[PDB]
Order: sequence, then structure tokens, then C-alpha cells
Amino acid sequence: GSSGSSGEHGLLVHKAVDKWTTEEVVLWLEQLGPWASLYRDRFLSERVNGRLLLTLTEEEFSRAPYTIENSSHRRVILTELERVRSGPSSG
Repeated sequence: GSSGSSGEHGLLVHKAVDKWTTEEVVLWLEQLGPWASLYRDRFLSERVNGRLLLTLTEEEFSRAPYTIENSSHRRVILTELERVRSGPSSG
């Protein structure tokens, strides 16, 4: 509807993370916690898109520029990612 910019909190998973955009990428991460705003800047500047968000591993995250000097932060991203990326099996 007329809710802020074009985006909904739910279709995230329904839509492959490898198809997300520099926008959705930050939006999904901006939900894991309020601290996401401390990294979001690095996501936009680096135009880190979904396809790239998935490629990024525990290391990459700990490596600059992100140099995420906080494990907890990586655990939140990597984990949450494993969810949005991995959908229902149905088998």
C-alpha cells in the first residue's frame, strides 16, 4: 500500500536473497537489530546487493571494509541469511 518506499516485511523469504537489491539487502538486515544502522552505510556505499550478500562469508564480514569487529553481528547476519536463503523443502 502507501507504506513508505516500495517494500514489504514478509516477501523477503518468498523472494530469493540472490535477487534482492541494495535496498532490500539493507532492509532485511535493518530488521535483525537496531545496530544494523551501524553497518547499513557499508552496505549502501558498497552497493552490496543480495547476490553479493550471500557470497559474503564469516570471513569477508570480519574483513574490511566491513571489518565487522563483532562476532555476534556476523552470527545474526549469517544465521538470518541461512533462513531467508533456505526456504521450505516440501519433500
